[PDB]
Amino acid sequence: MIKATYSSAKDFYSLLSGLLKVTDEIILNFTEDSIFSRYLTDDKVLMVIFKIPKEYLEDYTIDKPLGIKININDLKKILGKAKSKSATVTLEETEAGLKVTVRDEKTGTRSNIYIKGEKTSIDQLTEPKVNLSVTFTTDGDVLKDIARDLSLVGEEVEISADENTVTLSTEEAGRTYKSLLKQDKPLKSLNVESPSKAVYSIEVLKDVFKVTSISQNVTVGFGNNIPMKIEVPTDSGGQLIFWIAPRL
Amino acid sequence: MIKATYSSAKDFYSLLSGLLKVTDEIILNFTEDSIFSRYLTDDKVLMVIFKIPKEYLEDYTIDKPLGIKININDLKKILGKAKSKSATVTLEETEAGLKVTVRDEKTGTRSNIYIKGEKTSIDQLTEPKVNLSVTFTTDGDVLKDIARDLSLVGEEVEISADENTVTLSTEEAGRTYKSLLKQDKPLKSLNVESPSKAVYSIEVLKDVFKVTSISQNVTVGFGNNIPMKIEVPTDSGGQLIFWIAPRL
Amino acid sequence: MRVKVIDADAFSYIFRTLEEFIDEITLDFTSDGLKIRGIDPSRVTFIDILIPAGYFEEYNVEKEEKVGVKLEDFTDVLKTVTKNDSLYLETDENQNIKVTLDGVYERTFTFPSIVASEIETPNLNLEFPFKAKALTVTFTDIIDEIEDIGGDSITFKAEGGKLYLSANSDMGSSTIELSTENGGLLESEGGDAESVYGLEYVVNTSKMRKPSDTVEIAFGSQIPLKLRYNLPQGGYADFYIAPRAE
Amino acid sequence: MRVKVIDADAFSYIFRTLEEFIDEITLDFTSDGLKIRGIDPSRVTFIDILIPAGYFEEYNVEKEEKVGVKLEDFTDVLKTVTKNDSLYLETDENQNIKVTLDGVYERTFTFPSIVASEIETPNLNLEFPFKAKALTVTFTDIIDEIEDIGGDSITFKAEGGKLYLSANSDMGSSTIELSTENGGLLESEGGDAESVYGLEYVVNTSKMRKPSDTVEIAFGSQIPLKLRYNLPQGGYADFYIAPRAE
Repeated sequence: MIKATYSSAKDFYSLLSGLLKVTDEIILNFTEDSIFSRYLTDDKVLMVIFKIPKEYLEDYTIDKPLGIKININDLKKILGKAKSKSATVTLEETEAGLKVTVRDEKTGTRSNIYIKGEKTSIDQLTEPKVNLSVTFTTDGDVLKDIARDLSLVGEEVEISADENTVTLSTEEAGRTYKSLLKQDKPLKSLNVESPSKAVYSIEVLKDVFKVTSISQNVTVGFGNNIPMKIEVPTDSGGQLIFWIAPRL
Repeated sequence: MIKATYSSAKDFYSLLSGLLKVTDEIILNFTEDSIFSRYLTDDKVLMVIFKIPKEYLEDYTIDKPLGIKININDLKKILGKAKSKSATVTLEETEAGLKVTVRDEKTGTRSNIYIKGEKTSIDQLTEPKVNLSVTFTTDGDVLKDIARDLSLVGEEVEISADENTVTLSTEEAGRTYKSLLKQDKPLKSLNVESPSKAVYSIEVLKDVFKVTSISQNVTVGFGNNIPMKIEVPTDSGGQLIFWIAPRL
Repeated sequence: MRVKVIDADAFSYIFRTLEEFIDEITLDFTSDGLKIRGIDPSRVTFIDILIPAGYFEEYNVEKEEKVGVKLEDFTDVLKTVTKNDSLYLETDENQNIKVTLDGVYERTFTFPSIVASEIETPNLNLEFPFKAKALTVTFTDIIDEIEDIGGDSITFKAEGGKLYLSANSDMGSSTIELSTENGGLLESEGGDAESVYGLEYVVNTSKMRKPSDTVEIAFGSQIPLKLRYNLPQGGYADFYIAPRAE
Repeated sequence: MRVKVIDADAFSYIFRTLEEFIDEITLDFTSDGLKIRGIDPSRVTFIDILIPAGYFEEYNVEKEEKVGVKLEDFTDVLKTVTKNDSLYLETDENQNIKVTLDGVYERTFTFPSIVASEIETPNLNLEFPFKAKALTVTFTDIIDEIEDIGGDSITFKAEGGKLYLSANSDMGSSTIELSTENGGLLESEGGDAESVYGLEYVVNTSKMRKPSDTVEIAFGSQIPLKLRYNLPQGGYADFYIAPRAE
C-alpha cells in the first residue's frame, strides 16, 4: 500500500492551516511525483493547492496512484502533538483510511491516529497555464503587512510593475493606498519580462497574503489581466500554491 | 467625636475574619478602656468577642461611650487593601457612620471608606465569670491540627487535665481519638490549679480552634463543667476571645 | 507642505491619545511648527499641542496650511508604523493629506479633507497656585494604576510640596503620594492646593508615555487642571481639564 | 503486636495507593514482617505487599496477627502525618487497631475491627519474557503524564531492550520511550514482548513515588503485568494487572 515520510511535522501543519475556506474534508492525492491536495472555493476565484514534491518524501512506497478523502481537522490535531520542531511525519495507507504518525526522536516520543477516509480516484491538478510576465520574491511578513494595509482602504487591489518597481493601489470613499516594492526593498528578487497590470479582490488577496507569512521566500507571479500565482515554500519542501482570478 | 488609631491593618483583618457565624452587621463599641464587639450565636453556645485594649490604641480621642452598628463586609474590603503588612488603621466617627482609613507609609499610599452605620448605646461586654482551674498556652497551628483530628471522629470532645497533662477524647461509630498535650509538647505553658474535666461540641470547638491559627500564643482556659475560654492575641494588641458553653 | 518624522512610533501615540477626546483634528502647519488644538464634546477637556519645526528632521512649510482629517483613519495607519519607520506628511494640492510610511517597504495613504472647526481658547488668563514636574513614565504608570482602581473622579491635592492623587470611588477612595522624596516628582512650586477632576479625562492622557519625557502638573481650586506633556525640541501637549468633574 | 515507623510520610502513601484499588485491607503481621494482600472488585489487579521487620525501627510481633480495617478511615488519619512524625501501630486486645502519631503532639486514633477476607494467589507460576528496572520517580512521572494524556489502555511493548508505553486513546495513541539510553530504564532483561493493560490500573500506582526507590516492570503476551515497587529493607509492593483491559 501507500507509505510516505515527511521530515517536518511543523511545516506540514503550517501548510494545512493555510488552506483558506477549506471544508472539513479534503482529498489527499498520492502520485508518483508528489502528494498533493487541491480545491477551488465556491466562488471559483481562488484555487488553493497543497503540494509536496516526491523529492521531499523519503521511504516513499506507492503501487499505483490513489486519493484518500479525509477529515483535515483530525490531521491537524495529530500534527500539533509535535513535541519538537524536528518531529517527522509518516503517512501510511489503511483499509479503513489513513494512518498518520508523528515521531520525535529528540524527546523519545511518538503519536499516531487512524483516520477514516473514503478512497477515490486522484483529483487531477489543473493549475492555470499562462505566462507570468512579472515574478518577484519576498518574505511573507511583508505581504502580511500589505494585507493589513489593504484591509484598511480599498475594495480592489491594482497591482502593476515596470522594469524596476511593483506597485499596489486601492481607493475607497476618498481614501487612497499605494505601496511600492523594489529590489532590496523589500523584494529579494524581481523579474519583469514586460510592464504588466492586473486587478484582484482585496478580500481574497488579503487572506492569502496573511497566510504567506509562514514562508520567508514567497514567490508572486502575475501578468496582464491573468491569474496571480503565489508560492509559499517551506524549509522542508512542503509547498503552498495559490491562484487568484483577476477582475476583468 | 470618636477617633482611634490601630498599628496593624493586617491584624485587624485577621480578627474580623475570625468572627464565626457573624452576620453582615456588627456593633463596634468605643469605650474608655477598649474598642470591642461581642455577639452570641443564636444557639447561645458560643460567644465571640473582638477586643482592642486602649493600650494598643494611639491618638485615641473619645468624648463619651458610643456604639456604631456597621456592615462588617465593607470593613473587610478596606483592610484587604493593605499594600504592606506595616499598614496602620484609623477609625473616625462620622455623622453618617464611620470613616475607616488604611495608611501605608512604606508604599506612600492610603485608602479610606465611609461606612453608613446606625449609632446606638454600647452593648455591655458580659463575659462569663468563673474560675479557670486549667489554663494552657500553645501555638494556634497545633489547635488547628487538633481541629482537623476532631473533624474525623467524634461528636463531643472531652477535655481533661491532671497536674502535667491535658487530654482530649472523642468516640464515634467504634472509632476513637485521644490526643495528649504536655509541657514543651506542644504547650508553651501549663497551669493546673486542680484536676478538671469538661465536654464541648466538636462542631464549635473545631471552628474556633481552626481560627486560632492566626496566633502563635493561644491561651485556653477551662474547669469542671464550666465554659472554656480561648484567647487569640495578635502581635499588635488586637485580641480574639471565645467562650464555649460546655455540655452538661 | 512637506514634513518628515524619524521616531514615528512615539509620534503616533500623540494622535492615539487624542482619539480618547476628539473625532476630528485640524493639523495646523505654521512657520513656527505644527499646532494642533481640539476640545472634547463635553467641553471638559481643552487640548493645546505645539510641535515645533525642530521636532522634525525636515520641515518645509512656506505659508500656514490647515488640514482637518478624521482622527480614526489617520490613527489606523499610524498604528502600522514600526520602530525603524520614517514618516512623511504632505498635501497633494487637492488639500488631501498624504501619509508616507518608509521602512521595509514604502507606502502612502491618503485621506480626504473635511470641514475643520476653529477652536477658541477657553481661558484668558490662568494662575496656578501649585505646579509640579515629574517623569511622564512615572506619572502615566500611576495614572494607569488609577484607572485600574476605578472611580468617578481624581482628587489632586498639594500639601507641603507633595502631590496626592486620590482615585475617588463611591463612598471610598485610594490615594497615591508623589514627591521628590519617593521619586514621584522631580520638583515642586507654589503652595498648597486641592481640587477634583474627572477620572476618565486624566487617565485618557496616559498614552503620552512614549512621546513625552517629562510632564508638568498644575492645578488649583475651581480652576482647570493643566497637564503639560513636554515634547522634544521645546514642544508640548497641554490638557486642560475642567474642575469638579465628579 | 507493636510496630514503629519513622518515615511515616512515605509509609502512608503505600495505603493511599491501595485506596485506588480496594476498600478494606487486611494488615497481616507475621514474624517475617507486615504482609498486605488484596484484589480489586474487577479482579483485574492483584496486590501483594511485603514490608519486612527491618523496614521498621521497632517490630514486636510474637505470633501472627491479622487485623482488617476500612482503608478510608485508616488513610484519613495517615494523611495527617507530617515530615517529623513517627508512627505506631498496635492492638488494644479488643483486636482494634491503634494508630499513634507522635510529633509536635501525641495523638492516638482507633479503628474497629471488621471481617477480613482471605485473598488466594491468582497465579501459580509466571514466566516473564521481558523485565526492566527503573527509578520509581522517573516511572511514576511518566505514568502521571500518561494519565494526563488519557486513554482506555496502555500498550507495554519491549523491543531491543527498550520499553515503549503507548497510551491508547480512541483511534489514536501517544507513545513514550524508556531505555538505558535516555535514562528511562536502569537495566533490561529477556527478549521482545508486547501486551495491553488497563490504563487506570497502571496509573493508580503512581502514588508509590515517595515510598518506592526503584520499580521493576515485567510483562508478556497474555500474561499479567507485574509492577514491583521496591521498598527499603528488601520490601516490595507487587501489582499484577490482567492483560487486554482495553
